[PDB]
Formats: sequence, C-alpha cells, structure tokens
Amino acid sequence: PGTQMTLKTFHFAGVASMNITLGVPRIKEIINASKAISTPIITAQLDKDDDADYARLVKGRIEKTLLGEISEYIEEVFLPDDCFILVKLSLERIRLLRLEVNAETVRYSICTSKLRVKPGDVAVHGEAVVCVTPRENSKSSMYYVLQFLKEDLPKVVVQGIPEVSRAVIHIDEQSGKEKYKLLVEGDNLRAVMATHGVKGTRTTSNNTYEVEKTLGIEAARTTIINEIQYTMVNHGMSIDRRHVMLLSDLMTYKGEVLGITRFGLAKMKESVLMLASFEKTADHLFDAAYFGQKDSVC
Amino acid sequence: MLLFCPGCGNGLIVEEGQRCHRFACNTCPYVHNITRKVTNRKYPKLKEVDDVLG
Amino acid sequence: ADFDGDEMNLHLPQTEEAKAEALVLMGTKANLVTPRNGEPLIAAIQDFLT
Amino acid sequence: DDPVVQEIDVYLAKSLAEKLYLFQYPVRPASMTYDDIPHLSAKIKPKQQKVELEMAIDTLNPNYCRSKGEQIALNVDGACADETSTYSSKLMDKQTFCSSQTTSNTSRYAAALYRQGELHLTPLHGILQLRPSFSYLDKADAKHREREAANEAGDSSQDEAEDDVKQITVRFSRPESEQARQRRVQSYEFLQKKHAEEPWVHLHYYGLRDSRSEHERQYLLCPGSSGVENTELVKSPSEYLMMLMPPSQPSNVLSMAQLRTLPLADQIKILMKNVKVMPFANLMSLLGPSIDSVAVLRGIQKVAMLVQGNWVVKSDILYPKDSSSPHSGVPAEVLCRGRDFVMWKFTQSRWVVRKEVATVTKLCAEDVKDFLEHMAVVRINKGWEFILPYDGEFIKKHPDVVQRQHMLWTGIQAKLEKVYNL
Amino acid sequence: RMTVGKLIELLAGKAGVLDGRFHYGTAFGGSKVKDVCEDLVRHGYNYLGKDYVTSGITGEPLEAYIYFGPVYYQKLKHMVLDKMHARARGPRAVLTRQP
Amino acid sequence: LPKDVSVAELLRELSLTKEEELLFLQLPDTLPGQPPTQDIAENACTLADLTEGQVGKLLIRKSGRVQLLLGKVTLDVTMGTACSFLQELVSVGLGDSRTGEMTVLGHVKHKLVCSPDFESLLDHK
Amino acid sequence: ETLEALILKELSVIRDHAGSACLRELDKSNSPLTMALCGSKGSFINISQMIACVGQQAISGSRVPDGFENRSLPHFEKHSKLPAAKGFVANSFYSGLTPTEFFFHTMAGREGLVDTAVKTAETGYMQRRLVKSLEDLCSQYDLTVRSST
Amino acid sequence: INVEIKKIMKANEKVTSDADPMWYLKYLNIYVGLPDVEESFNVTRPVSPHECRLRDMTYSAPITVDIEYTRGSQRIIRNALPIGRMPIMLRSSNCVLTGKTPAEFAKLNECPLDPGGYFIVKGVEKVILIQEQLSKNRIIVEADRKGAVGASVTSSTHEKKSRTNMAVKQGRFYLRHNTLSEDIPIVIIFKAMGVESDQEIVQMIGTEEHVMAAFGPSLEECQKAQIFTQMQALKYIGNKVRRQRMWGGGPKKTKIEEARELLASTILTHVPVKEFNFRAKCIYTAVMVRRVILAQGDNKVDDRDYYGNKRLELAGQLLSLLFEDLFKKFNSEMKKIADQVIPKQRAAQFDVVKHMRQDQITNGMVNAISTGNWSLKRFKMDRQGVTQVLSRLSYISALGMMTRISSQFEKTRKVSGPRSLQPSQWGMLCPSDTPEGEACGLVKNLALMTHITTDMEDGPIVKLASNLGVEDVNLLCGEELSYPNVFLVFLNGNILGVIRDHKKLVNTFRLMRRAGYINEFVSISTNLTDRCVYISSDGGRLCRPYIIVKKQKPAVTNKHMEELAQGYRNFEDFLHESLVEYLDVNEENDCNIALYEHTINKDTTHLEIEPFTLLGVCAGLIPYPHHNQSPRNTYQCAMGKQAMGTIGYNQRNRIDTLMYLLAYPQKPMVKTKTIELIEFEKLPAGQNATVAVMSYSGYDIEDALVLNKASLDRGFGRCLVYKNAKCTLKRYTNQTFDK
RNA sequence: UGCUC
Ligand SMILES: Nc1nc2c(ncn2[C@@H]2O[C@H](COP(=O)(O)OP(=O)(O)OP(=O)(O)O)[C@@H](O)[C@H]2O)c(=O)[nH]1
Ligand SMILES: Nc1ncnc2c1ncn2[C@@H]1O[C@H](COP(=O)(O)OP(=O)(O)OP(=O)(O)O)C[C@H]1O
Ligand SMILES: [Mg+2]
Ligand SMILES: [Zn+2]
Repeated sequence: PGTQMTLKTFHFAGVASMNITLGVPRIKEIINASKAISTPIITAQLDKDDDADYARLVKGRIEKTLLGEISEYIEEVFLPDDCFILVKLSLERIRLLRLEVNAETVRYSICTSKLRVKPGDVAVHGEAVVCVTPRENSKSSMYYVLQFLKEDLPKVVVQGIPEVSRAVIHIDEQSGKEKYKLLVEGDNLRAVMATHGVKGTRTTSNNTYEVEKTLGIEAARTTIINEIQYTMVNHGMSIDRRHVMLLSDLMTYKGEVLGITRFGLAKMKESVLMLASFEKTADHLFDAAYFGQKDSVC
Repeated sequence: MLLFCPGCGNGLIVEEGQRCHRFACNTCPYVHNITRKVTNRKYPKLKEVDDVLG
Repeated sequence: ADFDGDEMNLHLPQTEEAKAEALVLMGTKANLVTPRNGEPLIAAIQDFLT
Repeated sequence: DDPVVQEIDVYLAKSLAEKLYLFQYPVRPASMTYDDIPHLSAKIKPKQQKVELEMAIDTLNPNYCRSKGEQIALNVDGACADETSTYSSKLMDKQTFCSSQTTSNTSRYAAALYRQGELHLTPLHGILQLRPSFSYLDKADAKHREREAANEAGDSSQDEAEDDVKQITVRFSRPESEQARQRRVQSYEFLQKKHAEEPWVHLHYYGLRDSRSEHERQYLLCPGSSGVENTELVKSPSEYLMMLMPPSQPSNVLSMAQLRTLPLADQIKILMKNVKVMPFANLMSLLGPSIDSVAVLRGIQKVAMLVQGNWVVKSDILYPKDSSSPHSGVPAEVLCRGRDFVMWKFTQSRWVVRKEVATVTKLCAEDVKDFLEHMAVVRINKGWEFILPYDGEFIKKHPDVVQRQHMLWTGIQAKLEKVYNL
Repeated sequence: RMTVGKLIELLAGKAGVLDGRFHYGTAFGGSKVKDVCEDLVRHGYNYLGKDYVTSGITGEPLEAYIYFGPVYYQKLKHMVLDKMHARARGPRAVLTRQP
Repeated sequence: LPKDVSVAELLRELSLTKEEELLFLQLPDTLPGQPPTQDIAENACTLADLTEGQVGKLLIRKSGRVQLLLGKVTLDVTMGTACSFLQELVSVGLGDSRTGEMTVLGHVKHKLVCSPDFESLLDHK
Repeated sequence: ETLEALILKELSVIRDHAGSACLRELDKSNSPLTMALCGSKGSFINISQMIACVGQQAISGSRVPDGFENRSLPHFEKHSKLPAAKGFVANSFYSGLTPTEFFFHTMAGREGLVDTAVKTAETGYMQRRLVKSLEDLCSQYDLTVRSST
Repeated sequence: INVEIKKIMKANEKVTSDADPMWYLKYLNIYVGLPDVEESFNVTRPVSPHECRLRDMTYSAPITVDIEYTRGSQRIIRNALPIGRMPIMLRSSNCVLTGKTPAEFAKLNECPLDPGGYFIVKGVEKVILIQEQLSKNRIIVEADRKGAVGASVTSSTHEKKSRTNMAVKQGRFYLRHNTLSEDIPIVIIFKAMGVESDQEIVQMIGTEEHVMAAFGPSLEECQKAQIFTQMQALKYIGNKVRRQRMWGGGPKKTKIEEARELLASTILTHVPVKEFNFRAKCIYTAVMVRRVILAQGDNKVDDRDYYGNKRLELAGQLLSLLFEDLFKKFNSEMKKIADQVIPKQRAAQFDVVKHMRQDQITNGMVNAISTGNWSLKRFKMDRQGVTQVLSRLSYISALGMMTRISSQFEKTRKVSGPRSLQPSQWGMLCPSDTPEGEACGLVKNLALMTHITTDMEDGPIVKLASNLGVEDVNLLCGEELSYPNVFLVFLNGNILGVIRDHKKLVNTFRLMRRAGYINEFVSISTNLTDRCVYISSDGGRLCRPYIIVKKQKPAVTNKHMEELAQGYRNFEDFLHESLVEYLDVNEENDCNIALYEHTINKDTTHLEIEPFTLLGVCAGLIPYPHHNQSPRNTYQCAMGKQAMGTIGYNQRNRIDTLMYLLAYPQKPMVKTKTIELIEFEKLPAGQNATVAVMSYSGYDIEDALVLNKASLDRGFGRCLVYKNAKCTLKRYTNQTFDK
C-alpha cells in the first residue's frame, strides 16, 4: 500500500486547514514510535456539544494565550520618580474571547515559570492595568534590563496549557444534531483531559507516545491501530484489521511502544546475526564479541 | 525605546541620578533629565476570535 | 507488468522437494487472492472486460 | 510644454575653486547646528585631505555629568601629569571630529548659490564626512597598559637595579621577497605611516555669525554681464554623445551598418552577392539618395548583368575561381558556364524548362535547381518564371546601358554556342 | 493516455498520402482537422479515417469501422535477442564463489 | 513631508520668498564643451576648465519639466536624495602657508541632479 | 485563500458541467464511452478532459504558484489572479492546448513524476525495515503467534 | 582558444626563481596552430577527425609559444618551441572541418550534417555538458533547519571563494565565516569597519519602527560589552581568529592586523575596498541586514530554483580554468627545477629548454577530457561526470545530447526541490524533454531558440550609470536607503549606488542598449519589493530574442519580413534597428510579453517570435504535441534518443563499438517545422506503416502490437547491427613483438 | 555515466 499510496494533498479532513502529515510519512512516523511527531492532533469531546459559548470557553481554557495577544498596548513609562513597564489589558477582547483572565491573574502568571521577576516587582494599578518594575539584579542585568523584559513580557502566558499551540472548534453537522468538538494541535493529552468541561473519557490523540504515557499500553495499541486504519482509508485502499493488530501487538508486547527503527528492533530481537545484518554491523558484532553472547539458530 | 546622544551618537541608557532619572551615554558625560512623562506604545496585535470551522 | 519492454526472471528449481513446494504453495491457482484484503488480483483485464 | 517662466541664468565662479570644501555630519540632523558651539582649532593637510576639528563643549549645563567627566578625564590622562593632556582641566572639555574622504575626484560636484534671477556655480576641491572620533579611549587604553606595567614593576617596594642591559639585537635587513614587499606596502600600517609623514596645518574657526563669513560669501559670485555668449560649450549633440560615450577601440556576415561603412563598390558587390536579384531603384533606395546614380550604375555594371530590365549578379562573383560545387564538387568554371547559359535562356525567353537546361549543360539536377532558385520561381503548367517582372522604366531611361548589355549578351551567346554546340 | 495527437497525426498523414502532401504538426499550430477532413472527403474516403473493413479470418464485415492510416513507427534498439539470457552453472567469482 | 519637485522648489524660492538659498547640484562627468586652450583628445571637460560669465540657462517648461540649456544640448534637472542631516558649505582658504582661514558660507538643504537627455541626443541623429 | 477556493470551485463547476454535457451529447457505441462504462480502461474524467475541457492544473493541491515576481509567467499582468493566468485550461486536447496551458500541464506531469520517484525509494526502505522487523513471527499449532525466542 | 588563452598566458607571462636573481623566463605569444599528428618521425602531418576515430588517437593541435630567457645572463630567444597539445573541438575555428563544402566533407569522410562541437580523444567522442550553478556574489535569504530566516553570500573573486552567513538564532544578528572561531555580533563588525557611532549604524540598517525594534537586541548585546571603538572591535575579532595551522613566519603582533586583513580581503571579497575603506562593505552589510529584517516578517523567502539567479558554464570556461591550473603547475615545476639545478650543477649555464617537458599539459588535458573527473587544487573544485560519451544511436540522439544541461546538485538523493518544472524555464529550456527515471528534472535540454551570454568589459556600463545621475554611495549616509522612493542600483552583486525615479533610469538604459552603445546582452531588471535595480553583465546568463512592441504595434512589419526573405537584411540588422532584442530571465520578469498579435494589449512591451520554439530538439519531433499528455511527450523524447536510424552519410566508413542502422528508412509524412530546421528528414529514423487501430486476436492486451508477417517479409522493420572487434599487437620493453 | 523497467 505504501507504493499504492500517492502522497496526495488537500486532504484537510473537512476543516480546510491544519495541514496534517498523511501517507507514507505518517506511516513512517507511526512505525518509528518517535516521542515527538509532526503536527500532533488531539480530538476532545465536550459535555455541552450543542452550545458554542461553552465550546469557545473551553477553547480559551485550553488554548495558550500570551499577554501580548490580550493586551491592547504596552508602554515603557519613565516617570521622574521611577521607571517601569505598564500593560493595559483589553477587557473588551477578553469578554469577546470569553477568557477568565484579569489583572490579578496576569500578575500571578508573571513571576511564575519564567523571567524570575519577584512578586514584589509586579503590581496592579487598576481594573485592567499591570505594572512591572525591573531592578539591578547584578547578574549582568542593570536597570536597563528593561530591554529584556520588554522583549519577554509580551510572550508570557496568561491562560491555557503551555504545550498547546492552537485549538479550534470543529463541528459535526449530523442530521440529528450539530455537535461541537475541540481539535488541539498540541502535544499534551493529560492537560487537555484534566481541563474543565472536556469529556476526558472520549479524548483521543495522534501521538502514540503521549497515549502510551497517559492511558497505558493498551490505549497506545488501540490508538496505533485506529491511526493506521484511518491513514490507510484516507487513500481509498483497505487492509485487513488483523495485519495492523499484529503489528501493534508486536510493537506493544514488552509493555513499551518500540518502533521499527534499529533501536526498537535491537530492544525487541535478540539474535546477533539479524541485528548485524540490518544495521550497525561492526558495532553490533564487536559488542557481541565483548559480551560473548551466544546466538542460537531459532 | 532607542535614543542616541547628540554628542557621539551612542545608545542612551536610563539611570537613576541624584535628583531624577535621566538618559545617559556610556562613552561621554552627556546626560538628559526627564521632565515630563515619556511613553512608547507598541500596540500588539491581539488574538482574534477565531471561528467555528467545520 | 505492461508488456512495454519489461524483463522478467525465470528460475528452475533443482530439487524435487523444492519443485513440489513451489507448485503447491506458489501455485497460480492457489494464489488468486492477495493476503492483504482477500481481493482477487488474477482476473479479467483490458480487452477482456470490454 | 514651452518655457513659460523661470528663465534663470547660470554663472560660473572660479574664485574659491581650490578653497571650497563641503563638510557634512552624518550623525547631526540639520535642525541642530554648530553655530553656538565655540570651536578651538582645525588640523588639516593640503595633500590627502583629512581635517580634524577640535571644539569646546560647556560643562555648567545640566546636560553634562561632572562626576563621569572627572572619571573619563582621570582615565584618559594621568593624575597631574599635564604634559600631553587631551583636556586642559580635569573634565572632558574638548571634542574631536574626524573627517573621512568620500571620493578622490570631486570635479563633477559643484556648489550652487541662488540669487534672484541667477545661479552661481563654484567647483568643490574636496568633500569630507565629519564624524565624532573616539581617540581619547585609545590613549586611555595605552595609559592603562603603562599603569599595569608600572604595577608589575612596583610589585616589590624597593626594586634592585636590574641588569637588563640591551644586548645588541640588531636584526638582519633581510632582502624582502617581492611578494612580501608588496604585502608590506599594501599593509594598513604602511599607509597610516605614509599619511602621518605629511605635516599637519592648524587653522582657526570662523563661525557663520562672524562678519568674515558674510564678507567672504560674496566671492561665490562673479563680475559679468547678464547676456554673454560663451566661447566654449558649443559642441553639437552628436559630438557630446561621442564624448560621453567613447568607443572601446554565410556571406551575410556583414550587417547593414558595417556594409554602409565600406566603399560603394564593395557595397554593391556584397548586395549583389547576397540578393543576386534586385532592380536598380531598390539598389538606389538601399544605398541611399545621397549617392549619385552614375556611380552606382558604373559599380553595378561590373558585378551584374541586365536581364529583362533587372540586374542579376555575375556568375564569377558567386563562385570564385578556387570554389567548387557544394553538391557535386565540379569546378567553378562549369558552374559559371551553366549560370551564364541559364541567364541567356532567361533573356531570350521568360519561361525556362529545367529538363532542357539539365540536358544541354549536362549538369546534375541539384545544380540546375540551385541555379534556377536564385533567379526563378516554379509556376505550375509553365515551368520556371523570372522572380521579378519586366522593368521597362530602367530600359527606357538608359538605352546606352541596354545596348552595352545587349552586345555583352551577344558575346556570351557566341561563347555558349561555341562551348555547348547549340 | 488521451493521445489525441496520435489520431490527428494519423488523419493528417492519410490526407497527405492521398493528396501527395506533407502536413505539418507544428506545436501550437499546424494543419487543422477541417483541412484534412476536406482533403479526405475530396478523394472519396471517409472524413474521419474510419473505413469499411472486412474480417480476413471469417470473411464477414465487421460491425464497427476500423481506424486506418499511415503512422510513423520507429524501432528502438531494445531487442529480445540481446536481452535474452539463460545461465547454466557457468563460472563463479574468486572472492565469493557465486555467479 | 511630501516630496517636492524642482519646478515648485524654484517657484516657492523666488515667488513665495526672496531670500537666497544654497543648493548642491551634481553635474555630469563631461560637459558639452572643450577645454579652452588647456593643452588638451576628447578628455573630460569640467567646471575647472570653463571661465566665468554666463555659461547656460535654466528653463522651466509646463507640466513640471526643468531643463538646463548649456549650449546646443539640453540636460534635465531632477531632485536628488532628500538629505536631512546637517550639511555646512564652508570655504577653507589657505591664505598663508602657516595659517589659513575657514569661512562658513552657509547651510546646504536641497540637492539637485543634472543628467543628459539621452532620448533627445539619440532621436537627434 | 477564500478567493482561491471560490475560483477553484467555479473552475470545477465549469469542468463538471462540460463533462456532463459531453457525456449527455455523446451517442452509444462510442469506443471511449464504452471502455469507460465497462471499466476496462479510462474514466469519464479523461473523456471530459480529452473532448470537452481539461481540468484545473493543480500543483500540490493548489493553483500554479507565481514563479516570477507576483505572476506565474510574464505573459500575464502582475498581481493577476485570473483563472487562465493561474493554471486553468479552457481548451481541450482535441482543440489543442495553448503554450501556457501546455507548460502548466508539463509542470503537473513532472511534479507527479518526481513524486513517484521519491515514493519508490521511500516505500522500498519502509518495506525493507518492516520485513526485517516482522520476519520472525509465525503461527504455531496451538493457535498462538510466537516469536523466534 | 583565441582570447582567453592569451589572457591566461599574459597573467603568467613572467616566471622566475628566488635563488640566483636576474634570471627569468618570459612568455611572449602563444599559438595553438592547426590539428596535427605526431606519427611521423619528428614531423607533423594534417590528420582528419575520422582518421583519429579510426586510429584510436586524439584530435589535438600543438600548443607552441615564443619565449625569451637568460642562460648565462645572455638573452636567448626562441620563436617556435612546442609546449603541449590542446584537443581541438570539431567545427571550431582551427578545426579542419570548418569552411568546408559537402564535397570536401566527403573527401575527408565526415558527414556534413554532423553537429560537431565534441572532442575526439583516443578514438572516443566525448562531449562536455553545460554545467549549471548558482549565481555568485548574490545575497540569498533562506530559512535554516530550525526555521531561522538567515542570509548567505558566496563572494567569489578570481582567487578565493568564501561563503559568509548571517543568522538571527537569538534575536540578534551573528555573522559566521569559515575563518572565525565563533560567530560574532554584527555591531562589533560595524564598529571594526570604521563606523563607530551607533546612530550611523541604525540609520544604515533602517529608519522604520519595526526595523529598530528588531535591531534593538543587537545594540543592547553590543552595549553589554565594552566594545565602543574600532581598536577594541578589531582586538575582539583577532581574539576570535585562529591561525591556519601555524603559518610560516613571525607573527609579530598581527592579531589586529590579521583581523583587519580578514575584514578587508577575506570577508566579502566581491566588495572592493579602495584603501582600507570599508564604506562600501559597511553599506553592503547594512543592506543585507535590512533585507533580513524585512524578510523576518512577511515570508518573502527567495527560492533557489529561480533560474534568473542561475549561471551556465560552457566548455570554454572549464577549459580556461583547466589550462590556467596546468600552466601554473608547469611554471611551479619549472621554478623548482631551476632552483634545484642552477646553484650547484656546474659552470655550464642551465636553460629551461632542456627541462620544458611537453607531455605535462597534453596528458593533463587528455586525462581531464577522457576520465571526466576535474580536480583543481588551486580552486578546490572536485567535479565528476563533466565529459560524457557521445551517443551515436541516431542523429537525433547526438543532436539532443549535444544541447544537454546538468545540475550542480549532482543527483545522489531525492531532493524533489529542483526537480520541479519552474516557470522560469519559459523559452530557455525544453519543459518536456527530460530523461525518464532517477535523473528526471536535473538533466535538461535547451530550447530551440535560445542563447547564452558571455562576459563584457563592464566599463561603458559603469560610465553610463555614473553619467545618468547615480549618486555616489559614499557621499550620503545610509539613511537615504530607508526612503521609499530611493532605489539601489547594483552591478554584478556590487552596490553601484542609489537613484530616484528608477523608471527614467531603466528606460534610458534600455534605449541606449537598443541604440547599440551598450552591449545587447547586458540585462537590467527592477525589484519593487526590495527596491533594487540589478544590472547583470556576467557571462552564462540565458537570453531569448523578442520583438519590441511600442504602442500596441510590433516594430517588425511585413515589409521587414519581405526584405529578410529576399536577403536585403539579416538578424543582425533586426538587432541593430531596434526591432528584435535579447531579454534575460531577470529582465523579462519585469517586461510584458504577448504570445500572438491578437493578445497584444495596451500594456505590452514585447511579442513572442514563435510559440513552438518553447520545445527543444527531441520534443520537436512530436507531431501535434499540444494534443497529447506531458508524460507521453517525456517518454517520446526519451525513446527518440534511443530511436534506430541512420547516423550520417559516413556511417559506412564509421567504425564504432555498437551501431544500429535501418534498412529502408523513410521520412515522416507529418513533419514539424523543427524537423525541417534540424534537417532530420535527410536522416530519418523510422518508417511510415499503415496502422489500423483495433483489437485483434487478443495478442495486444497491454501496449503490445500485432505485426504482419508479409510486411516483415518484404523488408519492413529490417535492421542492421554493426559491432566492432579491436585487437592490439604492441611492442614490449624487450625487443619482442606480438605476432 | 548512460540506460531499460
Ligand atoms: N562508465 C562508467 N562510469 C562509472 C561506473 N561506475 C561509476 N562511474 C562514474 O563514477 C562516478 C561514481 O563512482 P563510483 O561508482 O562510486 O566508483 P566506485 O564504485 O567507487 O569504483 P569501484 O569501487 O572501482 O567500482 C559516477 O559519477 C559515474 O559517472 C561504471 O561502471 N561505468
Ligand atoms: N525505479 C523503479 N523502481 C521500481 N519499479 C520501476 C522503477 N522504474 C520503473 N519501474 C517499473 O515500471 C512501472 C512504472 O510504470 P508506471 O509509472 O505505472 O507507468 P508510466 O511510466 O507512468 O507510463 P505513462 O507515463 O503513464 O504512460 C512499474 C515498475 O515495475
Ligand atoms: Mg512496463
Ligand atoms: Zn553619548
């Protein structure tokens, strides 16, 4: 089927966007069992799939939002008494996107996980006003270290999962009812399931490593099977489910998803001759000579 | 923001003097005290509402 | 194949056991279907369907 | 679009041709000027122009930091040495602007002073860009190095008399290879030393507010009448174009321009060799009307023959004596005889049969085809017809040439009857 | 393969051999289909190349007309005589004793 | 600040106001003339070879055309690069071999560029 | 992208309508139509392309990209997003393709050729790996699939 | 062989040794002469190419030179002393086949229709394929593996080639060069190149708000350090410099000196410095930084496949480089022999005549043309597959192989990026002609109507640019570079200056080129996105002729075509009369071309001469190609190169290792105009058969065909295969011979 | 290297 697959394009899966790798590259990424894949997709179901307000709310809850994306203007004000960076939050855009963010939440997000600024340096001067006061930390950072914060402060997260990069509201238009789901282009399934309003029981993912680490090895096997079947069906060619089931089991019979690459092949197999013939001939041969591993003819 | 000394043309840092904050150059004694408020807005593009594709 | 100049290989086994195994397992009548999905590959072609 | 208004005159001044310089500050906007800044001196060199301005800056102004001034003054100079100090007092009081040369030649640049109804142009002897130089830091670093050396020496309280007598380390003045000598000459240090070899010249500064400025500003003008016809600047557009763009220094290789540059005889010869069929009017039009008709006629009578009022290039012209048939390899004489027979048949009758010519001349089909295609076209049910129509105008205009060509064709017919036994 | 160019070439060649001419198949031009159809109908042949043909085996006419015409076929250097190969025991290599 | 044009520049320099102005124009490498008795060759003819007096006229035709008639040929004058930094035209006259005088003549604000009208020179002959 | 999608939709509408018209006007016993009906070789799309109108030349699932500055070929105006200037082929193979249409078709053909060339080697390597990894399993007599060890 | 060889000889006219001064060897004039054979004992004899093909020898001419030297301080001159042998290309100026008639060709046993242009070495016919490479001295903005949009520039001069890059890995611009241990900030390099004020640097980079916002981090990083003067920056650079493995000679505190030399000579070699004046180089790096900043926003990344930035090296440039390298090696060997012989041999004065080995250059050229592997240590160029065996399968095969072009990529893996058919190949290369297989997309063929430009003097170009008002870059600061109406004018990668109202400049330059004062091959293009006026005059650029259109009416009329048909004018006359002009890829990128007259609109500058010229030679045989599919045309071109047919009129006397001939070859009935142009009808490679499209006996299921027995019996398809069996009876060292 | 498939 790899030769039969044409490696087509324009197959956005009905969203007309979010280019996903499908075809021989996708089968390669699946069989390699790489920890980080290209264009990871996470499908999450909603408890209230008929309401769009709740869908956008859970989106804003899961989607990463930077401070610069919600603030209307950031200005460095050098008052005659002291200098500090000021940030004005656009409450209008906040209520438009339905993000549960305020000045105090922004202050708490600052000083945490980035830029090391202490809580005593950040203050709130109004309903949608935040202030940051750098200091002479003496770590090659004089007061003009402003020029660092002014470049880093706009990229500080205020809400959402840091790993999540983009989340969209997909809609299924079934004749019975039009339902809403979340398509997240991130690499964090645990955080998506742990978020409020997301039906963690019917949440899947494309990255096999995340499924393995989160929901066990059987979940990883099922995800591999479903993903291979879907990737093969996208090209109009069908394969008996038994082949993909055997492949997934062989990849998930030692309790860990081991890829088909030389590393997983060596971790699974034990014959020295086969490993030496596949790849790394001299290295494997010298390692076996050192270990004195006797190889059978099974 | 970026400002330069009329004397030599190097960048002006902001430092706390003996009376008031001032712009100063690291290669000459030129200084300039701040009298009124000075602001430099950037107007970041915000996030937009994205839609319900599907 | 498409009969456009393709060169194919022809091998002759040198053992009765190999001959029997090739005739039984690799028999044309016994492999009219592919193990991928069971669909028949050996069927009519152009100038036979028309 | 006619010159309705603003017919301004242009005058030229040579009073300050060698004394006019253009100083531009790439780092100083035009809003702020140095008119209020008291200058101190200006070093300059006549050759290899590089001017360095030494000005004074105030200190009591609030835009000056006295502590940092003292710091930089103590860093650049010593505690109280003051023998060679970049600043007279203990503060940074003098500022140095160094000049960089934009281009070597500035003859194409001129300063234009505009007065009511006139514009005076004065050449520029040189253009330099003035930028704030950082030279006090180099002396500060040298002083820091000498202070470090002094500290290394005073590492001990009392330093015994060192027996560091300078052994005679006189090195060989080795004969330097030409490549290494060129590398040395092209080195930056050598150029800098050569520039420094020229002595400096000190000049005082006279600001724009001084009376001397307005006094000397009048030299940019020139005494002269309003209307004067310049003796020079009278070359035609073609001469100017030739000045501002000086020159660097098949048989149809030569183009039309290269053709016209050759004598009339060569032009006619090449035109008859390329076309082989053309009327006289077309030749006169191509060569040009400025050429007399008698000369063109005498030239074409030598390399062409008259056939039905048209001109056909002679056979020997197309086939030199050392050439041969590209298809059969027969000598050029036989080709000339065959072409003459074809031309004679065309003069006798407008319709010529290919088979008859092939049978008489005993030539192959391809040679006869090439001979006919040069002056004939295929007409169905009629054979071969002359490509051009009967031109009676040229025959009526020149009867003497017609008679000359008739007797020449009679001679050629006699020769052909003798050769081919017609 | 949608090789209509082959059909156009065949029709033009048929018209040329009928009227004793050499049609041009110049790219983005050449002789049009209407001219060759006129040439075919003028000489008494079908204006589409298809002609009434009788089966040589059974001797009965065919239910469908056959598309005849002169086509410029060129033989390639690939021959079966040079590509035919059969290997007996034969020699073996010195390093590894294989054919 | 809108980009001005030479015609309107001269118009507002003479009609709207009468104060003199210092300009810096760039002439071509070779002028349409011959060095007068300068010991030659078709070499470059610059202002250093020409004498004083009237050397050419400046015409302002309709539609904003600004030409310079410097004899039989006519160049065209356009606005050069709009310089915003300080440009001081000064006269450095070395009256004595030991002491000279530097005279600030004025300030340079606008720059002009004179170019041969190659189209006319080509269509002429 | 909205304009691109709308133009592609309009061109596909033209293509499908021309194909439907050609199929409805064609009479039975037509060899191409018969071979497309029986499924021996070809299809209705090829018939519509070679009779009625060739479809939009799509490179990587999109219109012909601008090879030159702001335009595919110098023969079209700059910033011109017209159909004929981006890959559309109004003429059919029977009527002949214009120079630009032929060039776009050759571009699509070479794109497909290079795609297949890369696919050959990629799938060869993938098959080698998969076989070398899965060549050890076998079905035992106790209905349990076991490895070599 | 007529110009470049003389320049190479003049570049190394004098060679001398350090020991025993006042001794020298001066070259005066070099000649190649006519092809000859060294068979006769110390005597030359004219030899024809066919004889060399038969005798398995090389078709070369003796390279001689007149010289003057000093034996014992007495000047001795030689007027004719052979030094080597240069393989002579067929149908060249010195070739014996040129200026010959078909009868004289028959006398020499050579086909008149033979394309020629290929070398004959040891009996084999080798062809030097046209090499394709990227244009040198050009800034390329591209994304890195990690997505960082950086810049690169490969400055290549006649001596050294150096690729310097600039990255934004950490929001600030670091410059990377092969001679620096670690990439250093760009502001330090600015301060080291003379410009020490940060305001001037910022003005040179740009005055736009986003430009300063993006460049702020670099200024801050430079301020963190104590680098504020030129001396400090030069010292830092020297600290970031490593010796080239202990260069011989006393350093003597050359750290700052080495830094300045690398800044002046090594970095950006194409940008010249008059006398340690980096102003031009400073402006160049500033424009590069500005381009990188502008590209860091909107993803306007330049593509490598754009053939407007490609250059084609023919056999001339390769042979010139090879001859220069061999001559330098010969001079070095002679100087070494002199140094070894003169100081200790004897009172017998040494002379180079007794040591001038004549086999060096001959063997070098023979090995370079035969093996095809070129190893130039002076340029560090290691190329392979430069020369290929001319395929004599048929006349079309050779005619198409002669006009091939290979890619610099040197296919070894699946890149799939240059393999695509770019719109830039319009009118220059054949879109359909390409070898089907692994070499698909990288082995291309030239179009039917195309031309490759050569190198010009570049003097009058600079003079006209200076006389057209181009302001000197050194006269104004870099702030003017940030204005919207100021356009940069370049010249072969070098900043020529700035200009305003570039429309007038371009129009006047084009009119002057049409007039004839400027070489018709000099290309001028304008890029409004970057606001840059490129003036290209280097060789290797692809140009195509186009009819000039003025005011909706082409300059070419029916009268001009009638005059051309009658012979009054030629193509050079159309070129001189401003009727047809050559346009380059970069130039036509800005021009408007019309395919036909009916397509001419108000905004049209040129007209297409003929559309069918888009196809190449092999694709020209396809009758009605616009009615077929593109893979069909590709396979047809591939098989036409292997089509069987006659080779030439001398195919009977020709003896090759493998030849295929057709018994009764017939010319096609549907012949394209390209067939008449290439004279393929004289040497056809097929037969016209009465084919009937139908199914018969089911023996034609998949692409197979049924042949008629009687047709084959009457001579249809009968072919002939000619093979060669060669044997050698050579004499060994001992006085014994093979009998 | 050229190819064939
Ligand atoms: N004519 C010909 N050229 C070859 C051959 N093999 C390689 N080449 C050329 O040499 C280059 C590649 O060399 P390799 O094939 O790696 O040579 P190699 O396999 O290392 O040489 P050996 O180990 O001796 O077989 C290519 O560019 C080819 O053009 C061959 O069998 N015949
Ligand atoms: N590199 C290769 N690897 C494996 N098989 C190849 C290769 N090259 C050619 N083949 C053989 O040739 C066949 C390719 O033909 P295919 O691509 O299906 O038709 P095609 O060559 O596109 O013909 P059309 O252009 O469609 O007329 C399939 C394969 O068995
Ligand atoms: Mg095949
Ligand atoms: Zn300063």
